Amino acid sequence: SGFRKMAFPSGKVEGCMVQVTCGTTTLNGLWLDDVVYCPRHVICTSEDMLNPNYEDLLIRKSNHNFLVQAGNVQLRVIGHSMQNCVLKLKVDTANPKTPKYKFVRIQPGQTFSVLACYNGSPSGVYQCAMRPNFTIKGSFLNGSCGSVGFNIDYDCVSFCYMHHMELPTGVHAGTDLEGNFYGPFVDRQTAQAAGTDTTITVNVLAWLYAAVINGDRWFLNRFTTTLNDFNLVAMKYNYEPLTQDHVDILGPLSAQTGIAVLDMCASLKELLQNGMNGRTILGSALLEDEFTPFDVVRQCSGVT
Ligand SMILES: CN1CCCc2ccc(S(N)(=O)=O)cc21
Repeated sequence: SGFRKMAFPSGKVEGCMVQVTCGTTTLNGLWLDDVVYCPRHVICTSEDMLNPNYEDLLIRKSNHNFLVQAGNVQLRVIGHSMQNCVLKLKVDTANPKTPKYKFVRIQPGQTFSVLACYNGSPSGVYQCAMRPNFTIKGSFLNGSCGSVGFNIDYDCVSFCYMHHMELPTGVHAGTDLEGNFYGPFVDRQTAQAAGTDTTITVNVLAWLYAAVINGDRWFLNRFTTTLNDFNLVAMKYNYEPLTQDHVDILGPLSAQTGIAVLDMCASLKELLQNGMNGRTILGSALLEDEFTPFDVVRQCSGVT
Protein backbone atom coordinates (compact mmCIF):
# COMPACT_ATOMS: atom_id res chain seq x y z
CA SER A 1 0.00 0.00 0.00
CA GLY A 2 0.98 3.72 -0.46
CA PHE A 3 1.62 5.75 -3.66
CA ARG A 4 4.78 7.81 -4.36
CA LYS A 5 6.35 9.51 -7.37
CA MET A 6 9.07 6.88 -7.74
CA ALA A 7 12.21 7.12 -9.92
CA PHE A 8 14.12 4.16 -11.42
CA PRO A 9 17.26 3.07 -9.55
CA SER A 10 20.16 5.17 -10.94
CA GLY A 11 23.02 2.70 -10.23
CA LYS A 12 23.50 1.74 -13.95
CA VAL A 13 23.54 5.40 -15.15
CA GLU A 14 25.89 6.67 -12.34
CA GLY A 15 28.89 4.77 -13.87
CA CYS A 16 28.49 6.50 -17.32
CA MET A 17 28.52 10.17 -16.17
CA VAL A 18 31.82 12.06 -16.87
CA GLN A 19 32.86 15.78 -16.71
CA VAL A 20 33.60 17.40 -20.10
CA THR A 21 35.65 20.59 -20.26
CA CYS A 22 36.35 22.63 -23.43
CA GLY A 23 37.78 26.14 -23.04
CA THR A 24 36.46 27.10 -19.56
CA THR A 25 32.88 25.66 -20.02
CA THR A 26 32.43 22.43 -17.98
CA LEU A 27 29.33 20.22 -18.26
CA ASN A 28 28.22 16.53 -18.00
CA GLY A 29 28.81 13.79 -20.61
CA LEU A 30 27.56 10.24 -21.14
CA TRP A 31 30.36 7.66 -21.60
CA LEU A 32 29.04 4.51 -23.41
CA ASP A 33 31.58 2.03 -24.88
CA ASP A 34 34.36 4.31 -26.35
CA VAL A 35 32.15 7.44 -27.05
CA VAL A 36 31.36 10.48 -24.86
CA TYR A 37 28.06 12.25 -25.70
CA CYS A 38 27.42 15.85 -24.51
CA PRO A 39 25.66 19.04 -25.62
CA ARG A 40 27.62 20.64 -28.49
CA HIS A 41 27.21 24.11 -26.83
CA VAL A 42 30.16 23.06 -24.57
CA ILE A 43 32.32 24.58 -27.37
CA CYS A 44 30.65 28.06 -27.12
CA THR A 45 32.18 30.97 -25.11
CA SER A 46 29.47 33.33 -23.66
CA GLU A 47 29.37 35.78 -26.68
CA ASP A 48 29.09 32.70 -28.98
CA MET A 49 25.78 31.58 -27.36
CA LEU A 50 23.71 34.52 -28.77
CA ASN A 51 24.45 33.46 -32.36
CA PRO A 52 26.62 30.35 -32.61
CA ASN A 53 27.90 29.00 -35.95
CA TYR A 54 28.61 25.44 -34.64
CA GLU A 55 30.37 24.28 -37.94
CA ASP A 56 32.84 27.18 -37.81
CA LEU A 57 33.23 26.88 -33.99
CA LEU A 58 34.00 23.10 -34.05
CA ILE A 59 36.54 23.48 -36.92
CA ARG A 60 38.63 25.71 -34.55
CA LYS A 61 38.72 22.87 -31.90
CA SER A 62 41.38 20.14 -31.56
CA ASN A 63 40.99 16.79 -29.71
CA HIS A 64 43.39 18.05 -26.96
CA ASN A 65 41.11 21.10 -26.25
CA PHE A 66 38.55 18.54 -24.89
CA LEU A 67 39.18 17.43 -21.24
CA VAL A 68 37.10 14.35 -20.38
CA GLN A 69 37.57 13.17 -16.75
CA ALA A 70 35.79 10.13 -15.06
CA GLY A 71 36.58 10.47 -11.32
CA ASN A 72 40.41 10.96 -11.33
CA VAL A 73 40.77 8.96 -14.58
CA GLN A 74 41.41 11.45 -17.49
CA LEU A 75 40.23 9.91 -20.84
CA ARG A 76 42.10 10.79 -24.01
CA VAL A 77 40.08 12.20 -26.96
CA ILE A 78 41.15 10.74 -30.38
CA GLY A 79 37.97 11.68 -32.36
CA HIS A 80 35.16 14.29 -32.41
CA SER A 81 32.06 14.79 -34.58
CA MET A 82 28.74 16.54 -34.21
CA GLN A 83 25.41 14.75 -34.63
CA ASN A 84 22.80 17.49 -34.78
CA CYS A 85 22.95 19.14 -31.33
CA VAL A 86 25.23 16.48 -29.63
CA LEU A 87 29.02 16.20 -29.75
CA LYS A 88 30.38 12.62 -29.99
CA LEU A 89 33.96 12.40 -28.57
CA LYS A 90 35.66 9.00 -29.50
CA VAL A 91 37.99 8.18 -26.48
CA ASP A 92 40.81 5.56 -26.14
CA THR A 93 38.99 3.67 -23.28
CA ALA A 94 35.60 1.82 -23.52
CA ASN A 95 33.60 2.30 -20.27
CA PRO A 96 34.10 -0.95 -18.25
CA LYS A 97 30.67 -0.06 -16.67
CA THR A 98 28.70 0.41 -20.00
CA PRO A 99 25.29 -1.27 -19.29
CA LYS A 100 22.91 -2.76 -21.90
CA TYR A 101 21.41 0.39 -23.43
CA LYS A 102 19.57 1.89 -26.32
CA PHE A 103 18.61 5.38 -27.48
CA VAL A 104 14.82 5.95 -27.80
CA ARG A 105 12.94 9.12 -28.72
CA ILE A 106 9.92 9.19 -26.30
CA GLN A 107 6.45 10.68 -27.03
CA PRO A 108 4.79 13.47 -25.02
CA GLY A 109 3.03 12.23 -21.85
CA GLN A 110 5.70 9.53 -21.30
CA THR A 111 7.60 9.58 -17.94
CA PHE A 112 11.35 9.08 -17.29
CA SER A 113 13.85 9.38 -14.44
CA VAL A 114 16.46 12.23 -14.48
CA LEU A 115 19.86 11.86 -12.86
CA ALA A 116 20.76 15.53 -12.19
CA CYS A 117 24.61 15.99 -12.26
CA TYR A 118 27.33 18.72 -11.75
CA ASN A 119 30.95 18.21 -12.96
CA GLY A 120 30.18 14.61 -14.00
CA SER A 121 29.04 13.77 -10.35
CA PRO A 122 25.43 12.61 -9.66
CA SER A 123 23.53 14.90 -7.20
CA GLY A 124 20.02 13.43 -7.19
CA VAL A 125 17.30 11.55 -9.06
CA TYR A 126 13.66 12.52 -9.86
CA GLN A 127 10.81 11.27 -12.09
CA CYS A 128 9.00 13.59 -14.49
CA ALA A 129 6.96 13.76 -17.69
CA MET A 130 7.70 15.04 -21.21
CA ARG A 131 4.99 17.78 -21.38
CA PRO A 132 2.72 17.79 -24.49
CA ASN A 133 4.61 20.99 -25.53
CA PHE A 134 7.97 19.03 -25.41
CA THR A 135 9.31 20.79 -22.25
CA ILE A 136 10.04 19.33 -18.78
CA LYS A 137 9.45 21.00 -15.40
CA GLY A 138 12.86 20.00 -14.05
CA SER A 139 15.37 20.96 -11.33
CA PHE A 140 18.58 21.99 -13.17
CA LEU A 141 21.27 24.51 -11.92
CA ASN A 142 24.10 26.02 -13.99
CA GLY A 143 26.36 23.12 -15.12
CA SER A 144 23.47 20.56 -14.95
CA CYS A 145 23.72 20.51 -18.84
CA GLY A 146 24.30 16.95 -20.21
CA SER A 147 22.22 15.44 -17.31
CA VAL A 148 20.23 12.53 -18.88
CA GLY A 149 16.77 11.03 -18.58
CA PHE A 150 16.24 7.27 -18.83
CA ASN A 151 13.93 4.25 -18.27
CA ILE A 152 14.93 0.72 -17.23
CA ASP A 153 13.38 -2.28 -19.08
CA TYR A 154 14.60 -5.23 -16.87
CA ASP A 155 18.39 -5.03 -17.47
CA CYS A 156 18.26 -2.52 -20.42
CA VAL A 157 18.77 1.26 -19.89
CA SER A 158 16.72 3.27 -22.47
CA PHE A 159 18.30 6.75 -22.77
CA CYS A 160 15.63 9.23 -24.00
CA TYR A 161 16.69 12.73 -22.80
CA MET A 162 19.77 14.95 -22.62
CA HIS A 163 19.35 18.39 -20.94
CA HIS A 164 20.60 21.39 -23.04
CA MET A 165 18.99 24.54 -21.62
CA GLU A 166 16.53 26.48 -19.48
CA LEU A 167 14.05 28.77 -21.22
CA PRO A 168 13.64 32.31 -19.90
CA THR A 169 10.17 30.96 -18.72
CA GLY A 170 12.02 28.61 -16.23
CA VAL A 171 11.23 25.30 -17.98
CA HIS A 172 13.77 22.89 -19.46
CA ALA A 173 14.45 21.83 -23.09
CA GLY A 174 16.78 19.15 -24.49
CA THR A 175 17.43 16.45 -27.08
CA ASP A 176 17.33 12.75 -27.64
CA LEU A 177 20.77 10.99 -27.59
CA GLU A 178 20.90 11.40 -31.45
CA GLY A 179 20.90 15.23 -30.86
CA ASN A 180 17.37 16.21 -32.02
CA PHE A 181 15.47 18.64 -29.81
CA TYR A 182 12.18 17.64 -28.37
CA GLY A 183 10.03 20.55 -29.54
CA PRO A 184 10.77 23.64 -31.65
CA PHE A 185 13.94 24.67 -29.73
CA VAL A 186 17.45 25.51 -30.96
CA ASP A 187 20.66 25.61 -28.86
CA ARG A 188 21.11 29.37 -29.09
CA GLN A 189 20.43 31.98 -26.40
CA THR A 190 17.40 33.74 -27.91
CA ALA A 191 13.85 34.27 -26.63
CA GLN A 192 12.01 30.97 -27.50
CA ALA A 193 8.30 30.25 -26.95
CA ALA A 194 7.03 26.80 -25.78
CA GLY A 195 3.50 25.90 -26.95
CA THR A 196 0.39 25.95 -24.81
CA ASP A 197 0.84 23.11 -22.23
CA THR A 198 -2.08 20.61 -21.93
CA THR A 199 -2.90 18.16 -19.07
CA ILE A 200 -2.17 14.50 -19.99
CA THR A 201 -5.72 13.05 -19.59
CA VAL A 202 -4.64 9.39 -19.94
CA ASN A 203 -2.13 9.83 -17.03
CA VAL A 204 -4.74 11.51 -14.78
CA LEU A 205 -7.11 8.54 -15.37
CA ALA A 206 -4.26 6.09 -14.53
CA TRP A 207 -3.80 8.07 -11.27
CA LEU A 208 -7.51 7.90 -10.34
CA TYR A 209 -7.29 4.09 -10.85
CA ALA A 210 -4.22 4.22 -8.51
CA ALA A 211 -6.33 6.15 -5.93
CA VAL A 212 -9.19 3.60 -6.01
CA ILE A 213 -6.71 0.72 -5.59
CA ASN A 214 -5.31 2.64 -2.53
CA GLY A 215 -8.63 3.26 -0.70
CA ASP A 216 -9.51 6.83 -1.99
CA ARG A 217 -12.96 6.21 -3.71
CA TRP A 218 -15.09 9.38 -2.84
CA PHE A 219 -15.04 10.74 -6.49
CA LEU A 220 -16.75 7.67 -8.14
CA ASN A 221 -20.34 8.31 -9.38
CA ARG A 222 -23.06 6.26 -11.23
CA PHE A 223 -23.01 8.89 -14.14
CA THR A 224 -21.34 8.00 -17.44
CA THR A 225 -20.54 9.47 -20.90
CA THR A 226 -19.02 8.56 -24.31
CA LEU A 227 -15.57 9.72 -25.54
CA ASN A 228 -17.23 12.28 -27.82
CA ASP A 229 -19.16 13.92 -24.98
CA PHE A 230 -16.28 13.66 -22.40
CA ASN A 231 -13.63 15.02 -24.84
CA LEU A 232 -15.73 18.17 -25.49
CA VAL A 233 -15.60 18.92 -21.69
CA ALA A 234 -11.80 18.10 -21.73
CA MET A 235 -10.89 20.77 -24.44
CA LYS A 236 -12.51 23.57 -22.37
CA TYR A 237 -10.14 22.76 -19.39
CA ASN A 238 -7.06 22.26 -21.65
CA TYR A 239 -6.92 18.43 -21.28
CA GLU A 240 -5.59 16.28 -24.21
CA PRO A 241 -8.46 14.58 -26.06
CA LEU A 242 -8.83 10.87 -25.27
CA THR A 243 -8.52 8.32 -28.18
CA GLN A 244 -9.45 4.57 -28.41
CA ASP A 245 -5.75 3.58 -27.89
CA HIS A 246 -5.99 5.45 -24.55
CA VAL A 247 -9.07 3.35 -23.52
CA ASP A 248 -7.10 0.25 -24.74
CA ILE A 249 -4.07 1.13 -22.53
CA LEU A 250 -6.31 1.51 -19.39
CA GLY A 251 -8.10 -1.91 -19.89
CA PRO A 252 -5.89 -3.68 -17.26
CA LEU A 253 -6.57 -1.06 -14.54
CA SER A 254 -10.29 -1.27 -15.60
CA ALA A 255 -10.13 -5.11 -15.03
CA GLN A 256 -8.33 -4.94 -11.63
CA THR A 257 -10.84 -2.31 -10.32
CA GLY A 258 -14.12 -3.43 -12.04
CA ILE A 259 -14.55 0.22 -13.16
CA ALA A 260 -15.13 0.73 -16.90
CA VAL A 261 -12.87 3.44 -18.43
CA LEU A 262 -15.95 5.56 -19.51
CA ASP A 263 -17.33 5.42 -15.93
CA MET A 264 -13.95 6.78 -14.70
CA CYS A 265 -14.08 9.51 -17.43
CA ALA A 266 -17.56 10.55 -16.12
CA SER A 267 -15.96 10.97 -12.57
CA LEU A 268 -13.18 13.14 -14.07
CA LYS A 269 -15.65 15.20 -16.19
CA GLU A 270 -17.34 16.04 -12.82
CA LEU A 271 -14.07 16.88 -10.98
CA LEU A 272 -13.13 19.42 -13.77
CA GLN A 273 -16.58 21.06 -13.67
CA ASN A 274 -16.87 21.11 -9.80
CA GLY A 275 -13.19 20.75 -8.62
CA MET A 276 -12.05 19.07 -5.33
CA ASN A 277 -13.46 21.44 -2.57
CA GLY A 278 -10.62 20.90 -0.07
CA ARG A 279 -10.77 17.10 -0.71
CA THR A 280 -7.43 15.52 -1.75
CA ILE A 281 -6.66 12.28 -3.68
CA LEU A 282 -3.51 10.31 -2.65
CA GLY A 283 -2.88 13.40 -0.46
CA SER A 284 -2.77 15.90 -3.41
CA ALA A 285 -5.17 18.90 -3.87
CA LEU A 286 -4.62 18.94 -7.69
CA LEU A 287 -5.02 16.38 -10.47
CA GLU A 288 -1.74 14.66 -11.28
CA ASP A 289 -0.63 13.77 -14.85
CA GLU A 290 3.00 12.49 -14.31
CA PHE A 291 2.14 8.75 -13.97
CA THR A 292 1.52 6.60 -17.04
CA PRO A 293 -0.83 3.60 -16.84
CA PHE A 294 2.42 1.50 -17.04
CA ASP A 295 3.86 3.45 -13.99
CA VAL A 296 0.65 2.75 -11.94
CA VAL A 297 0.65 -1.03 -12.90
CA ARG A 298 4.44 -1.39 -12.11
CA GLN A 299 4.08 0.43 -8.76
CA CYS A 300 0.80 -1.44 -7.83
CA SER A 301 2.05 -5.04 -8.88
CA GLY A 302 5.74 -4.83 -7.72
CA VAL A 303 7.88 -4.96 -10.94
CA THR A 304 11.77 -4.87 -10.53
C1 LIG B 1 23.36 29.54 -22.31
N1 LIG B 1 22.49 28.64 -23.09
C2 LIG B 1 23.07 27.40 -23.61
C3 LIG B 1 22.60 27.16 -25.03
C4 LIG B 1 21.09 27.19 -25.20
C5 LIG B 1 20.44 28.30 -24.41
C6 LIG B 1 19.12 28.69 -24.68
C7 LIG B 1 18.50 29.69 -23.94
C8 LIG B 1 19.23 30.33 -22.91
S1 LIG B 1 18.52 31.60 -21.93
N2 LIG B 1 17.10 31.98 -22.57
O1 LIG B 1 18.26 31.05 -20.62
O2 LIG B 1 19.39 32.73 -22.05
C9 LIG B 1 20.55 29.99 -22.64
C10 LIG B 1 21.17 28.97 -23.37
